[PDB]
Formats: sequence, structure tokens, C-alpha cells
Amino acid sequence: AVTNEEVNQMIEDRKVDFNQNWYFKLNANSKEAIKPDADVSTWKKLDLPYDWSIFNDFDHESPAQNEGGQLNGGEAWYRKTFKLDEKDLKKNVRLTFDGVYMDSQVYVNGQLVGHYPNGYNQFSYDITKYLQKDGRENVIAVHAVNKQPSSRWYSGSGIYRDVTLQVTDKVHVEKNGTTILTPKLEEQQHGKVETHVTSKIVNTDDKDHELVAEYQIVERGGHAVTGLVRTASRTLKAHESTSLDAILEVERPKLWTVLNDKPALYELITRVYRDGQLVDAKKDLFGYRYYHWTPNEGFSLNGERIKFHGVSLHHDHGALGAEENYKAEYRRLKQMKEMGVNSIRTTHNPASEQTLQIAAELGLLVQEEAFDTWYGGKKPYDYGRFFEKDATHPEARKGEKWSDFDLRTMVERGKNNPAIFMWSIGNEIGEANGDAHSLATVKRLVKVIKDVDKTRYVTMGADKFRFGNGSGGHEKIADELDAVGFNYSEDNYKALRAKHPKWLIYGSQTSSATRTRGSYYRPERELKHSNGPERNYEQSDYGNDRVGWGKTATASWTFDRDNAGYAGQFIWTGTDYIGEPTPWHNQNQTPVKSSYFGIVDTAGIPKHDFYLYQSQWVSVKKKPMVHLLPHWNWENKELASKVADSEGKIPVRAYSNASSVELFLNGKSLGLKTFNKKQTSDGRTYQEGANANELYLEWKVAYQPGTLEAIARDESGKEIARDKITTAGKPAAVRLIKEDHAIAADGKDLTYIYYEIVDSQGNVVPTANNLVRFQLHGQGQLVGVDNGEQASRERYKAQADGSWIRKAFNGKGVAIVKSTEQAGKFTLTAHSDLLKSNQVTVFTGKK
Amino acid sequence: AVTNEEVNQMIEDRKVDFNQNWYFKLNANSKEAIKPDADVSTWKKLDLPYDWSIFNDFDHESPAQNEGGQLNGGEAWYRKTFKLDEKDLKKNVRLTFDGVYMDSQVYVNGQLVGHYPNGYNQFSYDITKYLQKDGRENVIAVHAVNKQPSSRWYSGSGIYRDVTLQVTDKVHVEKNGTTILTPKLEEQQHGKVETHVTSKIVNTDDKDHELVAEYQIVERGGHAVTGLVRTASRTLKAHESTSLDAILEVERPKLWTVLNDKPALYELITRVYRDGQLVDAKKDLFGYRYYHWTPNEGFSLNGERIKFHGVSLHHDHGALGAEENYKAEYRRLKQMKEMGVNSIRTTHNPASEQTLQIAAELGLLVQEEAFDTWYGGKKPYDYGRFFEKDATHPEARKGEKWSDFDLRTMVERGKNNPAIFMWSIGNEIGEANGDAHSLATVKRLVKVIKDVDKTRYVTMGADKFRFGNGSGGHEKIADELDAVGFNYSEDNYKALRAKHPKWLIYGSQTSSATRTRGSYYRPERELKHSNGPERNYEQSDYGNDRVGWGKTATASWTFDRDNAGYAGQFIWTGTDYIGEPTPWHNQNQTPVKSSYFGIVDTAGIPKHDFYLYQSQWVSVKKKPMVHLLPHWNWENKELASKVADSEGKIPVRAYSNASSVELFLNGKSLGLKTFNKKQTSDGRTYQEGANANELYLEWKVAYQPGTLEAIARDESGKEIARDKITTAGKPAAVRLIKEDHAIAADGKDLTYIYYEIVDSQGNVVPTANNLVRFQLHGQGQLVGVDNGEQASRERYKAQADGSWIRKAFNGKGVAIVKSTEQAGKFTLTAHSDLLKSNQVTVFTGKK
Ligand SMILES: CC(=O)N[C@@H]1[C@@H](O)[C@H](O[C@@H]2O[C@H](CO)[C@H](O)[C@H](O)[C@H]2O)[C@@H](CO)O[C@H]1O
Ligand SMILES: CC(=O)N[C@@H]1[C@@H](O)[C@H](O[C@@H]2O[C@H](CO)[C@H](O)[C@H](O)[C@H]2O)[C@@H](CO)O[C@H]1O
Repeated sequence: AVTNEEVNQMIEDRKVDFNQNWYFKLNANSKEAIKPDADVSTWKKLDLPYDWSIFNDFDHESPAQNEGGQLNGGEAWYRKTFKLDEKDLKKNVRLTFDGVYMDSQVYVNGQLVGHYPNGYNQFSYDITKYLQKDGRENVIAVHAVNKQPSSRWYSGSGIYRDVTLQVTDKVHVEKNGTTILTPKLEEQQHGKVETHVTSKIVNTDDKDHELVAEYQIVERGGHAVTGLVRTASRTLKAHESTSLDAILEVERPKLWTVLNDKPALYELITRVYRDGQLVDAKKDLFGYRYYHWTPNEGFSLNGERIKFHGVSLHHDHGALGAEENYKAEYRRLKQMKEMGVNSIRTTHNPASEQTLQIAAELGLLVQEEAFDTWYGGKKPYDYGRFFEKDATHPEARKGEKWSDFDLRTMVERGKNNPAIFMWSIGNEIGEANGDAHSLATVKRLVKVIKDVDKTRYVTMGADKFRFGNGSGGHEKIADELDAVGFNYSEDNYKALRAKHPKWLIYGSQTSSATRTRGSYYRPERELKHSNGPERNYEQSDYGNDRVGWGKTATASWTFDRDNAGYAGQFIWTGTDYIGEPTPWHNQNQTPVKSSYFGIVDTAGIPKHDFYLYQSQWVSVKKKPMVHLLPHWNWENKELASKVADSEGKIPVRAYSNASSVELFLNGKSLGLKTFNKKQTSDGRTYQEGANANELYLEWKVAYQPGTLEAIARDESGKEIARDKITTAGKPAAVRLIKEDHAIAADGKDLTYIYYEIVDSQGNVVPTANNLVRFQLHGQGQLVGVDNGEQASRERYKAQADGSWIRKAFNGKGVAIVKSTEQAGKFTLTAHSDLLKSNQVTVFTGKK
Repeated sequence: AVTNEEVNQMIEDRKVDFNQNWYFKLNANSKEAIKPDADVSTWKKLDLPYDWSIFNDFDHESPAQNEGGQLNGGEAWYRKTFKLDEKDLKKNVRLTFDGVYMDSQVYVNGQLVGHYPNGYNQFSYDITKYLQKDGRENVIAVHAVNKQPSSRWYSGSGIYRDVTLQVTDKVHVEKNGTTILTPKLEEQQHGKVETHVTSKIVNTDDKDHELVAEYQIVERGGHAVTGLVRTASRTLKAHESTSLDAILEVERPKLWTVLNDKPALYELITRVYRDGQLVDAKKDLFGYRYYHWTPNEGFSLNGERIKFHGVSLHHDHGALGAEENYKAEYRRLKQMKEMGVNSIRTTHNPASEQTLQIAAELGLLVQEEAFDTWYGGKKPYDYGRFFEKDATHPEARKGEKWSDFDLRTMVERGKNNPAIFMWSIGNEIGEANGDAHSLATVKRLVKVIKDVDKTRYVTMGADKFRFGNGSGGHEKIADELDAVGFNYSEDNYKALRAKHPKWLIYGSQTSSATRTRGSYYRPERELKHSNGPERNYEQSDYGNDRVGWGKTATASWTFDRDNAGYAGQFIWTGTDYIGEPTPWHNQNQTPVKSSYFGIVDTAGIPKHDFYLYQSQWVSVKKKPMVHLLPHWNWENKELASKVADSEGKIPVRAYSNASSVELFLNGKSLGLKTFNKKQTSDGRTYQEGANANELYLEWKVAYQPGTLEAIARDESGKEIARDKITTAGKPAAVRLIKEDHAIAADGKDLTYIYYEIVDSQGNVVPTANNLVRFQLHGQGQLVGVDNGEQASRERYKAQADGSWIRKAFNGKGVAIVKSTEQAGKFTLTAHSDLLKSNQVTVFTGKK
């Protein structure tokens, strides 16, 4: 009766992007916000997502303090009017918010639909009963409040993630209603794999209906791998719901894995028939994989042993603030993969849909974290105050607290995503001390999850393990988890492992080295929480600065590498983020406003430790590489005296996954050096330098301006990689560097264009801080400028006169341009006082 | 004003598939066919394309004779009713036929729109003035006549290619109205390449309008590579047309080439504005490439010297008859590429849109041929009788003959396709003898083409060069061409080259070896036109049979390989086709009905010479291979006596592109043999066997049943390929072999499922001819069965009782199943008397 193309059309039509044509106003009056035909002339017309905090100036007196990036919050309304199409008049309508920060209220046509306090969890409302009859204008108004301090890092404020509308028949698969399981995958993988599917179907009509479900599995961007599999026709009564179940067999599916960069994904297509008529159809993304984790050997994925080469990531995107964007998140995660990262932790809140989808697409394992606090709170306006209050959401179950409801709906949202392998129910929960209350709480939370999904490790991250020998009442909380995350606790691992032989252990937060891109200080010394005025609000890109409780990248990695029972780590952090500028944390009159912890700066530019990790985690067969530091501009006596040794020599270091590196100064060899090859006690091969604490090769080089070139070779002496640093002359030009020749004309895709200050030969000037002004013409929109400097208080957005400016920092920065909905092109031009201007052009059109 | 997605939607909506819901009736009455509300109950309802001849039984008295496959033609009507949508009431409507064989008439609402005699050329009609006002039902009726004999090969009858409807604004780009040129590509290729575009725009309205065109170039399935480039706004008067022109620059485009299997293609998007409103948009496929051809060095593509490794291909697809199908043509051309083919010749008629598009997509050079005759005719009902008659098409220009009009519109259709590099204006034109009439004709035809397109070689194929020394009046015709095709004229090449130093020469038809898959005869001897009753209507798969005027694959290839000034060849033929069963040509009471010339049989199964060519044309780096012949079942004394030498030994031969092959009999070596490496006088490297006439390695093997295994090695002695033949026991089962696990549910995609007769160990029985019956269940449709046997008179289609049956031939055959528009799956089951049945399942759904 119904064609495949009609089914695919219905799937498409079921969900619409509801982001366009909102009006926004800070401190708006409630009565005006919610009422029909309000005067919106003093409101800002815009397309969502929109984080309103990122447009503020930095404020030394901000109640967020510098931990929150010194950007104020407040309260605001957003409103939108819409009519249902005539064909949709009798349909069920659900409105979904992927994240609204925070304490939100949604009104439809003057009536309160719900209050949702959580700032990060997706939530949705069935709004059908609130809509106007006969297709007259409806008004949605959303109140968002960011009362500070509410957060230990930059949160952003408002509707910072997508909003979608689902329009379905009265009989439909409920929100997150699909469950897909493959309980015998490991045994069945070389033949027919039984794929058990379940659909929660809802009849919102006031008549009984005959119900059939029909399923097909297809390769995502591939071909069908099953026929149609139908359930038995049965009655679903008026206002009731039911779970239909079926088993489909897929022959030799490709297994999802982190060991490729385009892992295999599948989609389940569900068709719903009401009295023999096709009324609903949807798809659900999933993949085939299995895993195992033992105390002494750690983790394995589809039978292959691996370690979590992981990063902790906050949700902000630098100059974009909290605004979620598919392309921004893709760039960041792709950059993490290029470093050899295979896992991410969403610290410390539910992920966007974009993050989770990209992780499944790129092959990254995900630990998704529900809570930064329990009932104790960490900041007076955080989620702590809601944690034990009764959930008032109209779909909450009897007795559910906010914590029950939020945790349940997060798990239901993500329970088919193959990237997700762990659910965290908290990070550094001070009150989780093994008292009777915290014991009751941990068991309640574990059970909420296990009542939805038993296939993923329930965990928590805890720093209590780093104090003394690590033992204490908190151990009883850890016994209730499937896996136990240690924050900065390497020193107590051996003792805790002997005490708890059965625990699945990993580092949920590690290292916490602090680094400023292109800035160097006392390479010969490890500096602990060094925040004196002589540091001038910078940390060392040699990677030798770390906080009091942290470790260098080398110390935390070599520990992990050498211990098979510590299953991996999530580095604090993969990228810089706005706020927590430790070691100047909450020194509010200093200029700092963003973090030093990242391996990559907020502008998306790698610090040198990126290449350290790459050298350790990416095999020489996959991507032979070599990387030199520091720069080669040592004219300035003050810069050089902080770096040069007693003989005036610069320590030049190479990270490489090759067998040897030879360093040349102006064409003359300074000597070939060879990594020492070694084995872990369980047989894993690794390389190190001159001793166990050095993963680089090092030369002490007397300074002669020119070119330093590193030649990396395989064991047989063939060159497989090279890197080169050059002494720059004085600034002569701004140069622009496109990442993309073209992007999609969809009003969503965007591109990162780097700007650099270069001398007259085209060498980047590594000390340069020149002010750059930007012009944009054509079919694009400037949406951000950044240079990653922690101590900068420059705007990320346009100046008050509409202009776009940003200094270089150590030679570099980035401008971010978003496409419009019109095909064509845009040209970005950069200017700087007394330097040559430059422009580049990026085309826009079909994806 | 207008978004990219709206532009792409308009492009899509401009052209629709008009193939569904036609009614067909052989010998229908004209008055009933054309009139409104005819009773169609005695008509067959069907979706086009539909070749009605392929459903006939073979007929010994067919006026087609066996050269035409002994399948009758006749005359038939097709009719379809349709209403214009309300939004389309004032639009221009053009109806396009990609091919109707032949002598067609199209009626719209009782009125004759046109008579088009050509059976292969695409044609279209503006039917706007014939349509009903206010959106009442329109009737299209198409009369097709296949009065025989009209053809030297199987033509098919009726509407055997797609029909499309274009619905556009009154102001629009005319049919084939786009020209795209890159005249400085070779010079500009490393920077910005100027892409000159021209659009013929037509104003069919009776008011003047202001006209602007806007262009963008995009990578096909990639991203934009230009912005929007607009023309100056100017008036286009009522009922007039004009040519707009613009230049776009594309930076370093990827060059289209035959040396990869996914060459780079681009699309030009044109937007047309009428009084500032976007009213028309379309795209045109093209690619960037340049070529050169010199008398002494032959052809080069983008600066790389190559030879045409070419095949001649007829339009029929075996059991599909003349029905054109994208998937069938894709399979065939992909199979040609896997053999090392880089060029095709469309013998001897314009190509379908599918052929030309697939050739651009797979990287095959195309010579498209317009005529099998001029004014002389070859068969009484062929095109000869129309060639010099005045074109009556409503869009013909004053004084145009049918030959002018057909040649012009073919060139206009294909002038942007990067695969097309040569236009042929005839093949073996007997009357092109250099008399005054034929001289006038050749110059007229060359000029028709050069008035449209100067970038492609105008050519002809001629066998007059093979008689005597090759000289004669025909030389004067050849002097008028850009390139001269020699049919079977290798023996006179040296003399003709010395006589005409400036000619660009190639073999437009070569070899014409005759072969039956799996049948072997006197391998020690070259057999010339051997058609005695002892041959039992079979030819030798050793490749040693050829027609009187032909050559073996080896003799024609080694000639080409050794002569740089003979630019390549088009083998007669790439695949078998229905009709011309030489050397039993027009011996009408014999059983033969299909050709022996193909390298691949009509069922798509390679003959052994496929692997000969592959061994010569595909590099060992690209695909190391080895291939053994004959089979290893020599029990039957009569079969063996035609093959075994005087000592009873079987000559076993290996084709390979490797350095050496070692043959093993039942695990025991029969000796490693090594190809002799040699060079052409111009330095091209090649391999040969024991002497210059042997491209294989050969062993004379005393027959012991079991396994023969060939191990092919590189120079250093590493194994890079192997092949294996096994003695089969008696038939025990039918086995089915899927090419596809799944296909699209679009009612167009189809799949080839091979069936084989196997013994109880799963070895193919190479002599087996068992009758197989097929059942199909689920979402598919059987559309063909075939086994490639020339002497078979079995149906390709269903039996008169609706059943599907076909014998194996030498162990094998194929069944072809088409998808429907519903997702799901189909199961094909095969049965055979006293053997085990087998089934396979193919899924259908998203592409
Ligand atoms: C007062 C003090 O020094 N407290 C520290 C904590 O700040 C620290 O927690 C870490 O703090 C950083 C920001 O500086 C970030 O929030 C990390 O996620 C968090 O772990 C803790 C680590 O054990 O030590 C305390 O003593
Ligand atoms: C009577 C005779 O033998 N004539 C032959 C031609 O048939 C032949 O032309 C070829 O014929 C084959 C089919 O047998 C096919 O049509 C080829 O395309 C065509 O070239 C011709 C070749 O020179 O020789 C004649 O003498």
C-alpha cells in the first residue's frame, strides 16, 4: 500500500527544527511575554540557539566570579508565534528543548506547561491541549533564569541548544520510546545476530484502535539488512499505552568501534499502523558492539584490549559561548580523534544531541554525566536545591524526585547510542561519604538507571581517593557502582587495588597541567601551582606547570600506561573553556577569565602537549609525525632568560612516534637521537627518551637565528616525517588560513578561519599581539573571534559599534563565520595597523 | 530572497519521470488509441520502458531473420492520461523520449504533434499548445512501428528508453540550451580555470520580460567551488530567444580521467530571473579534461599517454531485450572497467542517457555514433530512406534534412559530457566511396557538428581499408574527418600510415573472434569462419575461432600494442547481443539467435578472453590476477578428443599480469613458468609467453581428476594471486549466487542472481544443462532469465503459463529480479529435477 519514499517522507516530516523566528528580551515583563499580540518592537528577533551571556562584557564584580568567566546571567524571556498547518490540526504536538539554562518555565497561550529546573538535560512537553482550535496563532514563551552563582564553570544563559517540534498521529511511538538490544552479539557475530526491539506506543485518542508495528534495519547511509518484521495486531485502548516487541536478524553486522574514524552505524525504522493505516514512522540510530572490563586487564571492545585515551570536555565552544553547533562540536571531536583520543567524558552534565551523534559517527566512547552535585549543593543556585524535590513535570511518575526524573530521561534518551558506554551519577560529590543518606541515594540512582538500561557501566568520579591513603566511608559508595572513577588518585591506586581486588578502576579526571599556548617558563623545573606576579598570568607550554593536586601529562600517562588494571583516563581537559582560571581561581581583580587546563586552546589551536599525546596514542603506521618546541625567536632577553639554561642554550624538544629524530640547525646536524624501546610487564610496546620521565628527545641548542628542522625516521633509516621552526622577522602582514574551501548554505554550518601575524617572508611571528580588524562581505555572518589568551578581556563578539576586532596572541587567533541560507560566497578581509591586509573567500551552497 | 534549498527543489521539480501508468496494445486501432475515454480493458497496463519484441517466441520465418534475433516487430500504440496540477496550469510543458523504435508518431488530445523516424536518437516536443485548459484529462498516444527487416542486429520495438516531462516557466533555458567550455584548461589547470558558460533562454510568453541569469559551479556530490555569477539584466522580447554568457573561475579543479574509477565531475547550476523573480533553475553535468592526439604517438588525456582499450557495445541487455535500465548498464560498464577497458563505442546509434551518465561516472571515454547508413540504406526499412528527407519536426530549421536534425540534436544533447570525446557520423557506409555525392555529404555532416561543438574528434568507422592495399576513393572521405577509424585493417596500417602521415588513426572495429562460454575446440589451431555441422553451433572459448575478416584477441592486441600511431581499438564486441550469430549468420533454419563476438556472454558471465584482456590492460599493482582454462572434467571421450593433443594431454593455459605462474596438479608442481619481459620500440613495457603469439603460459597436462591450482608470483617470488579448477562429480544441487545483498525499493533497481549446477561438494559441473524452475516471493519481480547459449531458443521471459524456467548452460545461468516501490525483501527459490533446491534473499529499501 505505502511506498518506501512515502515512509521516508513521513519520517522526515515527523520532526522539525523549531529554532527560527524567536524574539528575545532580557528582564522582559511576564504579562507582556506570555500574552497574545504583544509589542515585540523592543525585543530582539533571532534564530536559536542563543546564549545571551557571551555578548556581555567581562565584569570584575560579576557574581559568577572568574570561575564562571565573569559574565553575568540574569533572566530573560523568549517568545515565538506559530500556526499549525491544516493537515496537522488533529495531530499530537510535542515541543523538545535540548537544553535551557536554567530554572525554565514554558507557557503556551498564557498557560504554564511546566517548570524544569535542570540546565543541561533535554526535556519535552506534550503541548497539544494548549493549542488553539481551527489553526489561529499560538504563543510559546520561555522564561530562563541564570541567577548567580549557579555554576563552577561558564554555563551560558538561555536556550543554548536546539528546540524541535514533533507532530505525530494520536497513535505514535512515545518520546524515547525505542529500545534496541543485542544480548548475544558476541556469540552470534559471525552469523545472524538477533536484534531485540521494543517500542512504547501511545494512543492519545479517546477511541480504541487496532495497532500493528513493522520494523526494518538499514545501514546508516547504506542499504537495508532485513525485510519487514511485523508484530501481531492487537487493540490499544483509548488513553493507554503498550510495549510492542519483535526480533530481527542481521547477518554479520559491521561492529561499531573506536579503532576506525567512520565506524558502522545502523538505523531501525519503525512503522506504526492504526486500524491498518500507516500513521507514524520513525528511525533510531544504533550500532553493534560488545565490551568487557576486568579488574586486572581493564577494558576490551569487541574482543580488542584498549585503554581509554580520554578527555573531559565542557559544553562551551569559546567565542560561541554555550551556543551548541554541529560543525563546532564536529571540529572539536575530530581534533580529539586526530590526537589519538578514543573516549570523552561530558563534565559534568548531560550532552547535547550533537555531541552524542558525532561521538557515534567518529567512533568515540562516551561517559555521559548526570550531576555535578547531589542534595548538598556546591553553589547556592545550582541544582542541589532541586535534587530531592518532587518532580512537577507533567510526565513524572508518582514519587519521582527531580534527580530520579532527570536521570531516567537522560538514560532513556541515550540508551541506543553505541558510543555511550558509561553513565555517571556524579562528580566529586562532597556529601557522598558513605553515611546512611548517601548510601540510600547511590542505590536509588543506580536502580533508576538499571530499570532502563543494564548494558552500561554506572560510575562516579571521586577525588576522595587522593587524600591520605584513599580509604574512608566513601569506599562504600564506590562498592555500589559498576566502575569506580579516581580523580587525581594515581598515588593511591596500588593500595586501593590491593584492598579492592574486584573493582573496575579508571582515572575519571587526571593531570590538570596548566598551559598557555606559545608561552614558556623554566623548562628544567616542574612548577607546582605557580601563580606569582612574575608569571604574568601565563603558564608554560613546555607542559611543566601543574596544579597542587595534579600531575604533568607525562607523569599521569606513564602511570596509566604501566598499569593494566587502571583502565585509562579522562584528561582534565581536552580543550580550554570559559571560567576556572586556576591557578588564579577566583582572584577576581586579576584579568583572567578562561582556563589553562586544555590540551587545545579555546580558539581550537593545539598546545604542544597535543603532540605529546599524539606521539603516545597514534601509531607510527597510522600517522607518522614529529613536532618541535619551543619557537625560535630568542632575541628578547627577558623572554630568553626564563628558558635558556646556565650556558645560554635553548632546550629544544621533539615529540615523535618514529624510531629516531635528527635535529638540524640551518642545515647542519646537531645529532640523531633514538627513542628507547620498552615493554610493559603485560607486553604492550612503548617508547621513551633519555630516562623514564622524558617522552621527548631533547637537544640543548646554542641560539643562532634561522631554521631548526627535525627529521623523523623509521628503524631502517627512512624519513617518515619532518617539522620545522623558523626565526621570524618583524610583523609585515596579517595572513588568513581557511579550514574549508566551502560550507553548506543552511544557516548552521560555519567555518574557522585562522589569522596569523607574519614577517615579510611569511613566517609566523610567535610573540605578536597585533590588533586585527575584520570585514565580512557576502553570504555569511561573523559569529566569533578568539585568540585563546587566558588573561585577555577582549570581546568574543562584535564591539558596541558593530565592528569585529581581536588581537593576535603569540602570533595567532581565529575568526568564525556562519553560513546563511543563500548560496554564494563570503570574503573575510583582515587589516592591522601598518601591516599588509589579506582576504580569503569561502563558497557556500550544497552540502 | 531565495534560499539554496528552494533552488534545489525547483531543479528537482523541473523534470519528472513520466514512465508510470501507460497502456499498451499491439495492432491497436488508431481512432481508439488517440481518442479521449477509450476502453483500455483489452490493453496491457504497464510502466515504461517496454520493449515488446523480447516477449515473442523465436520464429524461424521472422522477417528480422537470425541477424535480428528472429524476434518479430509489428506496430503498437501506447497511451497515457494525465492532468496538470493547479500550480502548473500556465507552465510550458515539454515531453522527451530517450528512444522509440521506430518511425514514431505522438498525438496529444487527438492532434499529431510529430513524426520522428529515428529509432535511437532522443527527441522531444513542446506540447503546451495541445493541452486542455483548466486541468481536465489529457491523452498522449504514441504509435511505434518496427517493420522488418529494419536492422542488422536486434533492435527491440517500442518505447524502450525513459520518457520524461519537463514543466517550466514560460521563460526558461531551452532543451539542451547549456554550453560549457574551458578553452585554456591545459594552461590554467594549476590555478584559476576560466569556465565559459552559455545559456539559450527562451521567452514563450506574449509579453516582453527583463531577464537575468545567475550561475554557480559545484562538485557533483561535493561542495560549491564558485559564488554566484550574474549576467547584465536585459529585455527578452515576447516569442524570442537569446544566448546569455558568463565566465566563472574554478581554482585547481580535479580533472576528469579514465585512470580512476570515480572520476571528478562538476555541475553548473543556472538560475533564471524573469522581472527579478526566480522562475527557472537547472543543473548540467560536466568535467574538466583536455586531450591531444598526434599521428605518431596517438592519444593523451590530461597530458598522460594512453591507448584506447575499447569495446563496441550494442544497446540490448540480454534477457531485458532493448529495455534500458540504469543498474543493467552500470553492471555492464563496471564489468568493462574491471577488464581494463577505458573506452566504449556505441555501435551504431546514439546512446541512452544512462550509458552517457554512467560513462562520465565510471571514467570511460565514449565515441557516440549517429548513423549505421547514409542515403544508400542497408536494409529496406532502416533509416536510409529518411536520411535525405526534409525534417518535419516542429523545431527543425529551414532546409534541415533528418540527418542534419538528428546529428545536430545528438551533439547538442551530449556536448557537455566529459566522457564523450568522438562523434561518429557513420559505420561501414558502403556509399561513402569518395564520389561527389558522398564528398558533399561528409562535409555537410562535419559542418553540422562543428557548428555546435569543435572540441571532439569527428570520425567514421570504415572497413574499405581492409580490401587490397586499402587505398581508393574512400580516402577522400577520410581526409574530411578529424580521425580515421579502421575496421579490421591492421594488415594495411603500415602502408596507409606511410601514405597519410597526418591522419589520426585507430581501430574502430577489431578482432571479431567468436566464442561460446565453456566450449572448447582444437586449441592447437586457429579456425577461420569454422561453421561446419561438427561445430554443433558452438565456438571455442580458447579464443582460437575468428571470422574470415577477423583476428584473434592476441593478433589484434599485439598489433595495437606494438604500434604507437594506431591510437587503440574498439573490440567487436564487449558483450554478446541478440542477433548476428556469425558464423551462422542468416542460416535461418539453424537454431542460433544471438552473437558469439562478445568477450562477455549475454548473461553477463565473462568468457576466458575477458581474463586475457585483463591480464594485458590491468596493471599488476592495481589488481594482481591469474586465470586458468579450460575446465577439468575430461571423462567424456567425445569432449576430450576435440581438445587433447596426440599424447592425450590437455593444454592448460594461464592468463596473468604477474611475473610467473606455477601450476599444481593435486598438490604436485608441474613446473613454474615465467613471462618474458619486453619493450615496445617507444619504451612501453609488456609481457609474453613462449613466443610472440602467446600471451598465456601453457602446460600440457596428462589428465588426472582432482584440482589444478595456479600460483602467480611477483619477481621476488611472493604469491600475489591464485586460481583453481576442480573436477566436478555428478549434478547434486542448484546453487544461487547473489551479486547484491540488497537493492533500492524504487521499482527500477535490479539484481543479477547467478544459478549454478553443483556436485555434492559444491563444485560447478561445467558441462551441466539441467532445467531450473524459479519461484519468487516478496517485494520483487522476475524480469529475465538467461544462460548466454547462442543456440538456445528458450524464452528470456516468463512462459505462457506465467512460470519462470531456464536451463543451465555449461553449469551456469542468471535470473534478474527488479525491485518494487515497497521496502522489504524477496526470496528467489530454484528447483531442478532430482537435485537439491536452493533459495536466497535480497533486501530492498533505502539506496
Ligand atoms: C580550595 C581548593 O584548592 N580546592 C581544590 C579543588 O578546587 C579541586 O577540585 C578541582 O578544581 C578544579 C578548578 O580549580 C576543577 O573544578 C576540577 O574539576 C576539580 O577537580 C580538588 C581536586 O581534588 O582539590 C581541592 O582541594
Ligand atoms: C557477406 C559477408 O560475409 N559480408 C561481410 C560483412 O558481413 C562484414 O561486416 C561485419 O559483419 C558482422 C556480422 O557478421 C558485423 O555486422 C560487423 O559489424 C560488420 O563489420 C564485413 C567486415 O569487413 O566483411 C564483409 O565481407
